[PDB]
Amino acid sequence: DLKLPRQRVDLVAPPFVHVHEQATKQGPKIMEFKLVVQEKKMVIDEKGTTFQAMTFNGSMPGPLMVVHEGDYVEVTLVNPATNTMPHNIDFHSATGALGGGALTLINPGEQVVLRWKATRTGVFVYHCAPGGPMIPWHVVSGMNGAVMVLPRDGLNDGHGHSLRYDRIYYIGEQDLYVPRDEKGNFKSYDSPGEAYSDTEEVMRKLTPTHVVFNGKAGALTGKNALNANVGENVLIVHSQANRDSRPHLIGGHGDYVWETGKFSNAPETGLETWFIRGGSAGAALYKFLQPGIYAYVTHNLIEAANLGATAHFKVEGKWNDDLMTQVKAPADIPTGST
Amino acid sequence: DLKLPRQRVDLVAPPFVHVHEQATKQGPKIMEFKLVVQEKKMVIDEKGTTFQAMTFNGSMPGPLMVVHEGDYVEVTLVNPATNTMPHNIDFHSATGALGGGALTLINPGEQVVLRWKATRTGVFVYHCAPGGPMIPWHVVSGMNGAVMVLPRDGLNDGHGHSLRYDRIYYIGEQDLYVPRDEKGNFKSYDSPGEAYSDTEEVMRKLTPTHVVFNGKAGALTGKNALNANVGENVLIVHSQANRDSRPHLIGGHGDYVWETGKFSNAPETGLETWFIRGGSAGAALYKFLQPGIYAYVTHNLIEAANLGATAHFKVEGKWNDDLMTQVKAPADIPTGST
Amino acid sequence: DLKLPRQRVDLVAPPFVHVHEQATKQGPKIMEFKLVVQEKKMVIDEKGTTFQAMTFNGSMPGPLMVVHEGDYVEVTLVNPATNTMPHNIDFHSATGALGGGALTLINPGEQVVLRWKATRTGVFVYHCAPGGPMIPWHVVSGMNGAVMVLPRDGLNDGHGHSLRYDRIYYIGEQDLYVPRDEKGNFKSYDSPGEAYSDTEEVMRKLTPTHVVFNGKAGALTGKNALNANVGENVLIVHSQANRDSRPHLIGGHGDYVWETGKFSNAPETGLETWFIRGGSAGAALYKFLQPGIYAYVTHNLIEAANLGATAHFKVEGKWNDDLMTQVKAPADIPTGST
Ligand SMILES: OC[C@H]1O[C@@](CO)(O[C@H]2O[C@H](CO)[C@@H](O)[C@H](O)[C@H]2O)[C@@H](O)[C@@H]1O
Ligand SMILES: OC[C@H]1O[C@@](CO)(O[C@H]2O[C@H](CO)[C@@H](O)[C@H](O)[C@H]2O)[C@@H](O)[C@@H]1O
Ligand SMILES: OC[C@H]1O[C@@](CO)(O[C@H]2O[C@H](CO)[C@@H](O)[C@H](O)[C@H]2O)[C@@H](O)[C@@H]1O
Ligand SMILES: OC[C@H]1O[C@@](CO)(O[C@H]2O[C@H](CO)[C@@H](O)[C@H](O)[C@H]2O)[C@@H](O)[C@@H]1O
Ligand SMILES: OC[C@H]1O[C@@](CO)(O[C@H]2O[C@H](CO)[C@@H](O)[C@H](O)[C@H]2O)[C@@H](O)[C@@H]1O
Ligand SMILES: OC[C@H]1O[C@@](CO)(O[C@H]2O[C@H](CO)[C@@H](O)[C@H](O)[C@H]2O)[C@@H](O)[C@@H]1O
Ligand SMILES: OC[C@H]1O[C@@](CO)(O[C@H]2O[C@H](CO)[C@@H](O)[C@H](O)[C@H]2O)[C@@H](O)[C@@H]1O
Ligand SMILES: OC[C@H]1O[C@@](CO)(O[C@H]2O[C@H](CO)[C@@H](O)[C@H](O)[C@H]2O)[C@@H](O)[C@@H]1O
Ligand SMILES: OC[C@H]1O[C@@](CO)(O[C@H]2O[C@H](CO)[C@@H](O)[C@H](O)[C@H]2O)[C@@H](O)[C@@H]1O
Ligand SMILES: OC[C@H]1O[C@@](CO)(O[C@H]2O[C@H](CO)[C@@H](O)[C@H](O)[C@H]2O)[C@@H](O)[C@@H]1O
Ligand SMILES: OC[C@H]1O[C@@](CO)(O[C@H]2O[C@H](CO)[C@@H](O)[C@H](O)[C@H]2O)[C@@H](O)[C@@H]1O
Ligand SMILES: OC[C@H]1O[C@@](CO)(O[C@H]2O[C@H](CO)[C@@H](O)[C@H](O)[C@H]2O)[C@@H](O)[C@@H]1O
Ligand SMILES: O=N[O-]
Ligand SMILES: O=N[O-]
Ligand SMILES: O=N[O-]
Ligand SMILES: O=N[O-]
Ligand SMILES: O=N[O-]
Ligand SMILES: O=N[O-]
Ligand SMILES: [Cu+2]
Ligand SMILES: [Cu+2]
Ligand SMILES: [Cu+2]
Ligand SMILES: [Cu+2]
Ligand SMILES: [Cu+2]
Ligand SMILES: [Cu+2]
Repeated sequence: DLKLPRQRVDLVAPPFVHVHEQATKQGPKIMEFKLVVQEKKMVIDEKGTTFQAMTFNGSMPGPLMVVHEGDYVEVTLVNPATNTMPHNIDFHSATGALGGGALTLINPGEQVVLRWKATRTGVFVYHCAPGGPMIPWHVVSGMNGAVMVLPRDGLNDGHGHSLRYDRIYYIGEQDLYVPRDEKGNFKSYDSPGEAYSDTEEVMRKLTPTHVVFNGKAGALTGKNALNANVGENVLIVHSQANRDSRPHLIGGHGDYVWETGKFSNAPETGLETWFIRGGSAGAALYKFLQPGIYAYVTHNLIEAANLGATAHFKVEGKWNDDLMTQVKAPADIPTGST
Repeated sequence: DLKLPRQRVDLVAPPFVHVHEQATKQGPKIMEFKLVVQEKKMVIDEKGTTFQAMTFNGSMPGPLMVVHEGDYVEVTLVNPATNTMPHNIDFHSATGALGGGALTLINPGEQVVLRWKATRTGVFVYHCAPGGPMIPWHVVSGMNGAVMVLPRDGLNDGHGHSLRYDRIYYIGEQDLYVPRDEKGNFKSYDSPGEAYSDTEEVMRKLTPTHVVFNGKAGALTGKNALNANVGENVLIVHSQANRDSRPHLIGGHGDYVWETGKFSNAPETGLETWFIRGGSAGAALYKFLQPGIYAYVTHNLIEAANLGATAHFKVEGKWNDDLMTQVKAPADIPTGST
Repeated sequence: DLKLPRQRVDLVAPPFVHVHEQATKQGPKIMEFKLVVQEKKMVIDEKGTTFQAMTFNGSMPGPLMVVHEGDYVEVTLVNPATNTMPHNIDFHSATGALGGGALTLINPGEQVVLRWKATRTGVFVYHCAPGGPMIPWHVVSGMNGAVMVLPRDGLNDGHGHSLRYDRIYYIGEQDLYVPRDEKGNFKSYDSPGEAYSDTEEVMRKLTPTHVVFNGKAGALTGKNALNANVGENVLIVHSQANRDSRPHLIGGHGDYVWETGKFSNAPETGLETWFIRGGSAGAALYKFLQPGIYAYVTHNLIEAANLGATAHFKVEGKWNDDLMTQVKAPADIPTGST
């Protein structure tokens, strides 16, 4: 019945994004994606703490899917027989059937195929939602990602000017609720099911033990810092499926920010810190003006520095002393100071 | 002195709203409302937990009052002699005297009459505020509601087009702080006064034990699901007098959202999740496009599924397979899969 | 090299602000400021609780710095030898080198001079950020303030009309994490270093023990209430370097609010409650219409009334009975009531 060209997309692991066009003159297509659920123990912090994760495609977050307004998105969701739990998928981008969750519940050993029309532009969360208390548990166990639905003319500033990014990164932020023993040490389990009761008790007190980008403390620091160059316009897509976040690029700004994440609304300009509502994605464009290290954080600095929520950008280029300069290096306070 | 026609309004219990006009050619009126304080033990969760509530008109939230810009609102607040505490009322819609709280403190056995001019359009919180620590306690005990002040021309999209709703619902969200004994069981008390000291200790740690719509977990699910039909534009007014919330309609969107709740500002379009600041009301319009069950949640999914904060809509109509379809029902994974 | 006139500014303690022009016909200048770090024990609540604070210029918050777009800001940061820790400064208004933190780390007995160009309009946080876990600790110990970068034409309403304030106040909100002993009493220490380990444990649970304006519970109440007059337009700058806040003027509104704090964006109009993202500053203009006491709060009322986060305005003038009136004072409920 639906007689449109089909295009298969190969997803890539965050924080990278699969190849796509911004502006397009192609007409609507059926864009075909595959997501495979993987339950596995994962390391989440720099001390080696593990937890029983549940993921789309083996990553936290799940991969970013990119389509254009008016495309149809045909998703095959696979739940391999090595998994222990039923899973499904809910797209905040989609209309009807609890975002697709009501049509995608699959037991281990099954797959399902859902199609949804991309009628709404923006970045949106997708997440597992099997029913009842399983909804938060699967989400906070890692089963969430995002999809971006671009206008066919690409982004704009809300005032009739096109905006084009040179690079895009997807930062998925995850709140984790890891059980502790009586002495405060994190507990380990042999399966997600075995971890559930203790995990739910932590969840109920609404205070995460970890808040991480790309699935673990330090994931996007060191050798996995995000690269850019002076003069490049970088789009940073940020999602949080369960809990608020307040992104901030230390030493930079958000030149154009869609904090609610929807491109039918004009972006705000020149922000210091923006706000991602739990259960949403947002996006910020920034043109780098200075080289060096930048930290990208949630600006609850306790979370950023002590719970895991810091990424780095490493930016190549020449320093601009007009924008900022050290006039006088650290020196002893003059004795003739009052 | 104030020589305007008077109109008595009969309030109704949430989530319904008293009859009113959207656009009106009537001139300003004195709109007369009565609120009666009721202290009573109420069931707040599906396991039968009770707590010592304090309410306007016997409901959590208090009823939605609806007037138009330039009306005067004359409120009789009654504190029956069966109550134990003084009470008052503060309208975030009103100008002066702490929103009216400074002019409305009444002991049991007393009533008071306040008039305020509706100079500011939007949805606004009202709440009790007797003074000092009694302010949070009365609010988190249930003494809060909302008022909507419509433009006389009804709603608009901020771009010169009228917006009209077919149905309106008022969802009041309440954070509750129920004491526990040493084993974790909820405690019961014979009066609000007896509950206070233990309740304040819970309040101080800023983590609710329950987060509910319309006064209890499950209030707006099952047989009390909210009704709508495909094609209807539904206005959902959401308030939270004390704590942030992040509303989301699962399987839908916010077509037009005033998250800060004030109709002098253009709405945002096509949101997935919006944000109600503690101490405010907001509103979202959505035109249903698909039949079925929708869950309306705060998108902290722990709160939604585990603390009580889920409502349902039941939407009648015909399914649109263009917007979404199950291409292939759950099936075994092909053996020839890699 | 940089051949512009230099102007020395003398800062004043919050909530007041140093003298400045709104609109200016002056060209760009090098605006010279000095900040001196002071570590000291400070009283933070009405029961006399102390804590080991770290401050810019002896105050929490640090002073508000005011410049215009295109000015250069040359800041001398001094760390006296009586201090125990290294300190630095990061300006969210500045571009590069982690906002200046990477160029300003000074040991006790040293000073440093940083210059940054004010290319972005708005109110912005500045804070200490020495590295790693020291970042949140220094911030939540008091080392944060704000800077305002005005357009050279002053404020506007986003619709081509100038806005001018008669008075400005800077409200810095601080979340504090004071250790308790086994019985719940707050602990005291002889130095910041000695307090660190216990303080970090509190910080990790993300629940403050105190939330205060201008450095202590009750700071801006009583004889230190903020003054205004009916008819005056008052700008209230609000910052929070670490944690969200939801400001509300009880009995008033935000006539024009920049909740994200950046003057390149049009303000929202007629708000009840607004939202300051942790790691940002915002600003609200209000024209007082009624005399009397107003409370300015974060509208988590537990925080406001029980954790310290209430300020007062005392407004002189004549009451307007058109806006609000007590029609009938408290009286016994008529016996002939049903
Ligand atoms: O012996 C505990 C010690 O070993 C580490 C190794 O990096 O991790 C082990 O214990 C953790 C806490 O139970 C587990 O999460 C992990 O699975 C296990 O290898 C340290 O983290 C831990 O302190
Ligand atoms: O708005 C994007 C997209 O949403 C649809 C529904 O699929 O329209 C919705 O939003 C419109 C514009 O705000 C409303 O007028 C409409 O009533 C509502 O369903 C699409 O038609 C539109 O392209
Ligand atoms: O956090 C409480 C308490 O637990 C201990 C071990 O007894 O440390 C645990 O908690 C730390 C904070 O989350 C982690 O850094 C560490 O991995 C974990 O074992 C104590 O060191 C701490 O006081
Ligand atoms: O890119 C940052 C990196 O560049 C160096 C020189 O290679 O210094 C530049 O950046 C500094 C600010 O971070 C400037 O103060 C300096 O003048 C400029 O040359 C490195 O020192 C720095 O890490
Ligand atoms: O015996 C405790 C058991 O009875 C229930 C009945 O539904 O409720 C009682 O105890 C609760 C906890 O103290 C009270 O809140 C309630 O008022 C009382 O009827 C169960 O909830 C409870 O577990
Ligand atoms: O704005 C709605 C309503 O507020 C009033 C005061 O009651 O005006 C306020 O807002 C105006 C427009 O933003 C400001 O110009 C004014 O100074 C401020 O008092 C009413 O006059 C107006 O209808
Ligand atoms: O929550 C702690 C602990 O308390 C128990 C009873 O000892 O359950 C209580 O708490 C549950 C979570 O809020 C409620 O579902 C129940 O109504 C309440 O009695 C334990 O079951 C739980 O481990
Ligand atoms: O309204 C939802 C309700 O309708 C039924 C048929 O009565 O199925 C419709 O809705 C489904 C999605 O929820 C579609 O997949 C189906 O094709 C459509 O007919 C019920 O199965 C469903 O609960
Ligand atoms: O004896 C404790 C008692 O004295 C007070 C005096 O106002 O403060 C003392 O103890 C506090 C808690 O340790 C300290 O923070 C403070 O430095 C010290 O003077 C009371 O607050 C306290 O309850
Ligand atoms: O926007 C204020 C200020 O920022 C600068 C950079 O210092 O420009 C940024 O914002 C512009 C307008 O949004 C973008 O076009 C530009 O690419 C970005 O660097 C200044 O040029 C401008 O005055
Ligand atoms: O808060 C727990 C518990 O501690 C006590 C003293 O044992 O009070 C402390 O905590 C109160 C709340 O923060 C403070 O008002 C007071 O300054 C502090 O000593 C108990 O009174 C309270 O139950
Ligand atoms: O400014 C508030 C202050 O003024 C007084 C009279 O001096 O009363 C005025 O304000 C009241 C509302 O707060 C009005 O009801 C009254 O009519 C008006 O004269 C004081 O009573 C009040 O504290
Ligand atoms: O599908 N839930 O475990
Ligand atoms: O300025 N960053 O924390
Ligand atoms: O009026 N307060 O309990
Ligand atoms: O998509 N709702 O959780
Ligand atoms: O400089 N840090 O303690
Ligand atoms: O209306 N103020 O809490
Ligand atoms: Cu799942
Ligand atoms: Cu969702
Ligand atoms: Cu009350
Ligand atoms: Cu209020
Ligand atoms: Cu410092
Ligand atoms: Cu910062």
